[PDB]
Amino acid sequence: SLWDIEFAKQLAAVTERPFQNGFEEMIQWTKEGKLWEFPINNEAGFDDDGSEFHEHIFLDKYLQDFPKQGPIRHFMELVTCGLSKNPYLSVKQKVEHIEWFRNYFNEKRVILKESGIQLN
Amino acid sequence: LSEYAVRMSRLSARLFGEVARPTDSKSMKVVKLFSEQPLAKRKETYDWYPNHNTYFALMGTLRFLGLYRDEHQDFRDEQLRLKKLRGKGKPRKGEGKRA
Amino acid sequence: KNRAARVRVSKGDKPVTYEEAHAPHYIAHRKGWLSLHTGNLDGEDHAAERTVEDVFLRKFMLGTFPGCLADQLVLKRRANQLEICALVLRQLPPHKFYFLVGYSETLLSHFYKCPVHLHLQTVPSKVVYKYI
Amino acid sequence: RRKALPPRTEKMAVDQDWPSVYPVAAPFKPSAVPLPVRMGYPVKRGVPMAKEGNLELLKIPNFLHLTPVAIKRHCEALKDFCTEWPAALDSDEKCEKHFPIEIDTADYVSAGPSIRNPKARVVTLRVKLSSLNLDDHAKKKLIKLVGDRYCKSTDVLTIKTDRCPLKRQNYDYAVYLLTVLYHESWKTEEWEKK
Amino acid sequence: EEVVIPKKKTWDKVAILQALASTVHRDSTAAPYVFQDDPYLIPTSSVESHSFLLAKKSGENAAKFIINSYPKYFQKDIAEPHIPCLMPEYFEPQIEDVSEAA
Amino acid sequence: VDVPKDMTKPEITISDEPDTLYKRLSVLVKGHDKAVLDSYEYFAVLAAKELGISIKVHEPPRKIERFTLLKSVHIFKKHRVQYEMRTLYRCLELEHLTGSTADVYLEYIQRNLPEGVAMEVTKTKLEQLPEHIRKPIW
Amino acid sequence: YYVDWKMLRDVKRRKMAYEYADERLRINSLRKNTILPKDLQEVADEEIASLPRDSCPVRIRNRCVMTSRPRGVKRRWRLSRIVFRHLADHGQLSGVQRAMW
RNA sequence: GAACAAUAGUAAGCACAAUCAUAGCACAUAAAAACGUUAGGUCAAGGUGUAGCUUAUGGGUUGGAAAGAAAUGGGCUACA
Ligand SMILES: [Mg+2]
Ligand SMILES: [Mg+2]
Ligand SMILES: [Mg+2]
Ligand SMILES: [Mg+2]
Ligand SMILES: [Mg+2]
Ligand SMILES: [Mg+2]
Ligand SMILES: [Mg+2]
Ligand SMILES: [Mg+2]
Ligand SMILES: [Mg+2]
Ligand SMILES: [Mg+2]
Ligand SMILES: [Mg+2]
Ligand SMILES: [Mg+2]
Repeated sequence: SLWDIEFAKQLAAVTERPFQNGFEEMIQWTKEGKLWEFPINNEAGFDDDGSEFHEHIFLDKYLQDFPKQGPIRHFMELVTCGLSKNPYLSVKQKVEHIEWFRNYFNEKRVILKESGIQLN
Repeated sequence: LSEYAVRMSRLSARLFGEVARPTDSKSMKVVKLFSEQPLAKRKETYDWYPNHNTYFALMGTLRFLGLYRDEHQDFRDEQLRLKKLRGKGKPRKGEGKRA
Repeated sequence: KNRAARVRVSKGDKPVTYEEAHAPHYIAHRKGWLSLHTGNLDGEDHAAERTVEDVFLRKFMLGTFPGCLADQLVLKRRANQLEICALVLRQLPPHKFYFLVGYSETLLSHFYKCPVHLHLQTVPSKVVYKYI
Repeated sequence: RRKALPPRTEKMAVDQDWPSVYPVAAPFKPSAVPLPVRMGYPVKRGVPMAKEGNLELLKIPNFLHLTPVAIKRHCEALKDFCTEWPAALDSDEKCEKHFPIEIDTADYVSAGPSIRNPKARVVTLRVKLSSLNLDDHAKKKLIKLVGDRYCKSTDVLTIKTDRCPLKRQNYDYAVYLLTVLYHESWKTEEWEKK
Repeated sequence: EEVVIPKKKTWDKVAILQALASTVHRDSTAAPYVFQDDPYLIPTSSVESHSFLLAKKSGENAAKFIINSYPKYFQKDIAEPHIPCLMPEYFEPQIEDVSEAA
Repeated sequence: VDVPKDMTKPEITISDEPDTLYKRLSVLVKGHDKAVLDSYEYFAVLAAKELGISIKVHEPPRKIERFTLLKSVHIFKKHRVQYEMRTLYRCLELEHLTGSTADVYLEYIQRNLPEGVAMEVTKTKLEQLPEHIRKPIW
Repeated sequence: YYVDWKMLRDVKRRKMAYEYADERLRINSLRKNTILPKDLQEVADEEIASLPRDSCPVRIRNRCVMTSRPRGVKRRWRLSRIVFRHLADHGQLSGVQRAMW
């Protein structure tokens, strides 16, 4: 409602005053978000979409749409191990890589059949 | 080297998340390809040169608005004015060679 | 002959500041650094960003306060807030000085996405250290 | 019209409290500092320059807001936030038997707009194997499972996890690694008998 | 039976800063914090005190005017926490053709 | 004489959660000059003694990084200019810390940290045992 | 403007490399392995050759920020050996001082 | 422009020296070394006064920038 904001700005005008101390300056800037949250933590403001270690380390659940005994598993276990040890990529970002691999392998069907090894 | 030690190492790699089956060093490169960020995605690489256009445009706009005073550009303008008054200015595009 | 950051001696009538009168080999011996930050430590990073920000601040402030600046600025970087200390000749009225400082405190903050403090010390004239 | 106002020095009281004028970090304005301090290399026939217009005094960080009186006054108010350390763990000998797990966590602070530091994700786990319920076979299997991560001179197992992006995720992964290493050391498979 | 675990105390992010501020009271011979501490900039009368603050606020508003009029010169963000208070504000509506959304 | 009254208005609550326990807290402050580090160490120990922390202080060895550049602009390699970067370290050791005590100490420590120095904080978090290792059988 | 046309080209090369970073990584993952059959590796080589020239990270040149000098630059400061000296001799860089030992 | 048992010399200042750094002194090293000479090197670190280009001496893409008849400077390997 516009009237709620109209009544809130009147309150804000009365509460707002010129700063008398640097302590008040720092308090106001911290409440606004300019000042760092002390004690400083290098992970403040970043939550990685609320994921945990099992969304990063364990990626074998995304390898179901691949041949289990073929060389595709041997190739993809290395990329999953790399993504698990990669801290610079997110869980959703790794999903893009594995889905791109799924799409590419399922698109290039003639070559995998001509290679002599059965693949799905 | 024994089968017991091989099984122990294979299980240790599985529990630590390393590569389970034996693989060659040349094929191990794909592991490092994903374990670390690529060079083109590094912040020290893709953010090497600051956007000089932003700085130049902001400074010129401030100078025209009347907040920043650029001595170098003022000197350039004074020299250009003096050269044009002397008689050697900037030729118009399309007539320098033909006309 | 070394010529870096070295003002040549005239006949004995030019005024020089304390920073100008000391050669660059006297840095950390007789005079300190004009800027302080953690980027130039051993195990730290992000030094080029701090250097380019510092040089942009120098060039911006030189045009912001033309002719009234006494000496080089002091750029202190302390916990995400950047303090800029300057010595200015009392040539401009305080009405214009407050306008300029209020303009800068917001422009630099919004340009560098960090809080800034600006402090000015008014001097009647440039302080002379050696022969004048 | 030019005006020259005298500084606060003529108005500063001798017994007036200092932290009131310097509550936080300040750029050391000479007008509010009643102490005549000369800084700089003196001339052969001269003296070091006074505090007025001295860039040397402005370059250095001033500790006028951290005088001992101000520190005591601040800590008197901060005494209300802290909790009392239990006396039951005065010596590390009891701390080892009560809390055998040690978690080393790194924190860094640097001046600048950015906060992310790649070394913040590192979490180290230290567990003394003399405080666990491992049997002989379980201990012998676990030593070979961990390999070089466990030393014999000190008998402390160390876990160095850096795979997770977040520090909390790394801590949870270290706890999971400790759990699985303890659990799988008791399982005897068919290839152990050979 | 012997291990004693104390309880934790949870406080606001600025509660400790307010506790720090409570220790220091107002100074007698000191000008208000908003004005510059340099004597040449210290106001002398009430009209001068009002005028200096008005001039500073006018400069702040002029800077904000440039920031709003040229958003593209401040779109690049360097601070990791991504503070929105310092981002330029847009006066143009997003949708013009749709009457309901306009 | 004009002292304001009732200036202390804190908001402190005691949560039912057990407080975090810390074994050893190492603070390594690195800087360029030694006077700043000495003053900072004096301030830190004076603050810690009032709170009763029994702080231990020692100075790790410094590290000097030197490099060499050309002295002239176009062609002069026989003459060089060598630049030096000194890094001095001060180590403060705290023992027998609690979650709130460490927080309140780091509040008064970091807020007054000098601009020319940086700080690395290492915490030895104390835990008894995880829930799945108390007395499990597979 | 920028410092030089060479710098204006280099920033475009860096932008293109950033844009094509993931695709090149995915393609190279198919070339730097021996598990996959060699039939698809040639197709992957053709695909990576079909990519734009300025997409590979080998074309980037670490020039100076201020003067765009192709050589004599320091990676830590991204500045040439001359601009670095000019800034350091004025005391504008913290912790930097003449080496005397 | 000088006679120390003194005969027109006082002299700010820049140099030299001292100090600083190689974490204790001393030594050594490092650093520093003015005013000027070589119209010494650098319009190609960067900007520049003057004189010249503007459907080009400007801006982009691809492909090539060999080779040694021969002489010489500085280094590595040795000729045990
Ligand atoms: Mg150019
Ligand atoms: Mg003389
Ligand atoms: Mg000595
Ligand atoms: Mg000597
Ligand atoms: Mg020498
Ligand atoms: Mg000497
Ligand atoms: Mg010549
Ligand atoms: Mg020549
Ligand atoms: Mg040129
Ligand atoms: Mg030429
Ligand atoms: Mg030859
Ligand atoms: Mg040679």
